[PDB]
Amino acid sequence: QQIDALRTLIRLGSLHTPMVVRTAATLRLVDHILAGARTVKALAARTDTRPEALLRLIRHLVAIGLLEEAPGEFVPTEVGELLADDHPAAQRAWHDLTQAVARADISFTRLPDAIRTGRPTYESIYGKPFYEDLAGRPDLRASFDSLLACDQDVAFDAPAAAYDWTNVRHVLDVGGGKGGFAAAIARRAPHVSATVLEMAGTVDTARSYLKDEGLSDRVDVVEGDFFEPLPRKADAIILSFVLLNWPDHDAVRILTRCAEALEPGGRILIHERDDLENSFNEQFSTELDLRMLVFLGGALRTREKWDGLAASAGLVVEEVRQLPSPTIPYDLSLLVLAPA
Amino acid sequence: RPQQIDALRTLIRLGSLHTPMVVRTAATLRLVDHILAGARTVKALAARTDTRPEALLRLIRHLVAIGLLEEDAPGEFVPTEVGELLADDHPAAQRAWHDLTQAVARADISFTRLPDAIRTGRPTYESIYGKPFYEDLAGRPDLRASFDSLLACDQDVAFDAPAAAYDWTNVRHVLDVGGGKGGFAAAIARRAPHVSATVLEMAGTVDTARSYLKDEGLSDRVDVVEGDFFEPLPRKADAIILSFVLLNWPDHDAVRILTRCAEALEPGGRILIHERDDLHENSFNEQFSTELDLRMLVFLGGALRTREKWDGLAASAGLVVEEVRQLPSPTIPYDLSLLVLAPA
Ligand SMILES: CC[C@@]1(O)C[C@H](O[C@H]2C[C@H](N(C)C)[C@H](O)[C@H](C)O2)c2c(cc3c(c2O)C(=O)c2c(O)cccc2C3=O)[C@H]1C(=O)OC
Ligand SMILES: CC[C@@]1(O)C[C@H](O[C@H]2C[C@H](N(C)C)[C@H](O)[C@H](C)O2)c2c(cc3c(c2O)C(=O)c2c(O)cccc2C3=O)[C@H]1C(=O)OC
Ligand SMILES: Nc1ncnc2c1ncn2[C@@H]1O[C@H](CSCC[C@H](N)C(=O)O)[C@@H](O)[C@H]1O
Ligand SMILES: Nc1ncnc2c1ncn2[C@@H]1O[C@H](CSCC[C@H](N)C(=O)O)[C@@H](O)[C@H]1O
Repeated sequence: QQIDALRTLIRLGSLHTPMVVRTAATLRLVDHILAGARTVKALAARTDTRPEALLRLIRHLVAIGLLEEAPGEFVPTEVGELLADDHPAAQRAWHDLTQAVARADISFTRLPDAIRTGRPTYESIYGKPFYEDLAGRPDLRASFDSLLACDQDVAFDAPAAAYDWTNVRHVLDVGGGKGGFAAAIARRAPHVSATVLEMAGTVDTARSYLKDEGLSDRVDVVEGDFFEPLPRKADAIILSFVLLNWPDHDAVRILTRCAEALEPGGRILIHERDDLENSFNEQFSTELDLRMLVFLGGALRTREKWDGLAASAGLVVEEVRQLPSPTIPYDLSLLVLAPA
Repeated sequence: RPQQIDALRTLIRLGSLHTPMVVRTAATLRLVDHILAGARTVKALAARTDTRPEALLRLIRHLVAIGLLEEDAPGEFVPTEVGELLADDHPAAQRAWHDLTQAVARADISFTRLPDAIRTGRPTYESIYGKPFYEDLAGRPDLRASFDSLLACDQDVAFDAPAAAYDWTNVRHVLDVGGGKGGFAAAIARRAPHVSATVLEMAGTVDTARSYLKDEGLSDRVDVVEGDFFEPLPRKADAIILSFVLLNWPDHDAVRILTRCAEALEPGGRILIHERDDLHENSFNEQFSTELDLRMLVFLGGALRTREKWDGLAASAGLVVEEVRQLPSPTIPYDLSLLVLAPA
């Protein structure tokens, strides 16, 4: 039993395996193989790497079962195929060290400082805090928006169906990304108009995305800062995966700006985790919660915490709806908040 | 569609950087030792590790999720069978090997730049810590000492089998080049009372070899010399040992080291290499092999070598591989080998 406990511990503690996975995604190793380069010299050329070092990386990729080896010819496994760039779960991009998230994940190398201080480590590594770093790096800004929106044609169908749009005229989507939630509601409730509030760079991609859905006459995009007064009032105000980016004091500020922008009868809709789930759900949550810590100083929140957050902003949680996810099996929640 | 959820889970697990950093953080904070020393509540534990209670609880939740800790009473956390291996006195020493303040786990941060190493073939350690590996240790006595203690963590038994894998009947003197704390020299000395030995090592390490050999009662049979194995060796020997030295070096340096050794061999002398006669395997052997080979890459620009590579290295130094013995390990289930080289 000790040999077994020992193998398990060494596996769990190993840094080399996820960096090998991320290296392979970054070099688009699987895409090139699927595009014919099954040999070492050809793969090394396409990835622009040394053939002997590439071979040493490939060896571990075989050991963990992402690839398998005719002699000197390698093919992806079923698991390996998920690193193809056109796979629906987009795992290649999520593991790509040149794109925003896997890049930010380096913050985990300073996890002890984060546990010691409760403060994010991203800045100590990259020179500026997360959104400020992206603000100065249009490549990262763009890749971040594409990752979060990787699923946007379907990801917002369930939450949009979980709210009654009958007496809503206007929706404001605060930090709404490329506008996917706004678009989903528009398709569902054609009498509804919307505004998306977003940061520089992102607003241009939102405008394009919405124009390409044919929604340009129904959803506006405004460039702004949701710590400042909101650009207009609305019957529903949406915060989809925004509040987990912020520590309690900032999250209360954001909620306060939303409450002040609400029309009479209006509601604020928080789309996130109502944090609790099973053994596979639990590791998504622990990973996302710790990401928020090291990237941003944010956190996932239980219902008891939402209740306190709501009250501090003069709000109350009116109801909570649990929602299935379509591309990755994870349970999400829509919280509906009303003035207290 | 169950097989697709299956594959997606596997990939996400294999790709995850947070899990090994959480394991390393637990080891560095000595979390499991404090728990075993009485601190089961978060408040108590946060105090002993000098961390913030709410953030520690978030770390602990992943530690429970991956099966390193369990909550037996509310707010009370205890280690599982797997978590117990992080107690500081467990024989495999995995706490220390995962401690981010100690040399190896600290060095493992070099993997965050693995793409550079695959592109260039060069180590990334220096780009991160400002100096190459052995120079960085030369300037940081704390890191030098923890490195030596990691490599020697089972030295009492780690060298018994290689020492018995060679006949000492006609050996008078042994030189152990880069011999660490002297453990190999000591195993041979216990096995063959007629043999005397010299350990050649770097600054800092020589003090702890000297103390270790003294404390084995071997002071009058094994001495220690501070020196550089790229320079002429301090004396001639019948057997010269390179134990986990050559894998730290690229071929051109490995050939220089072997050449210094060949020049210092008495007539009929042999060079003994203790390392891996590497081969592609199926068992869990393969993930130890790949981790070690890739560490040597990103830390040092070194590598594990197959028999064919060993043959080439030896010929370049005017040597030939005469025999290879497979060796059982006593602590970690990983087969090693002893290569015996002679003048070509
Ligand atoms: C892989 C699961 C999930 O996609 C859930 C979750 O992603 C879900 C919902 C997400 N959302 C836009 C609806 C999208 O549909 C995605 C494909 O699936 C999630 C993830 C990751 C992030 C985030 C996630 O929300 C973030 O929000 C996030 C952020 O807001 C700022 C910085 C970084 C991140 C994230 O890294 C993912 C996660 O939990 O990984 C452990
Ligand atoms: C965990 C297995 C092993 O202990 C084998 C291997 O450790 C073996 C042999 C080692 N040796 C002194 C005989 C000792 O008995 C240890 C407990 O078990 C090994 C390990 C690691 C290193 C090294 C290893 O040799 C190094 O040599 C090394 C180095 O020379 C310079 C920098 C770093 C390292 C290492 O990180 C380990 C390894 O392969 O991890 C994947
Ligand atoms: N001060 C600020 N003002 C406006 N938007 C901000 C902001 N700080 C961060 N954001 C935006 O908040 C978003 C969080 S992630 C976007 C989530 C999106 N609602 C979705 O569910 O897909 C990012 O797009 C980021 O650009
Ligand atoms: N130029 C040099 N001269 C002498 N020793 C060196 C050296 N460069 C590295 N070393 C030593 O080589 C060793 C590699 S690890 C030592 C392993 C030890 N022989 C064992 O089997 O446990 C380190 O102790 C390091 O101090």
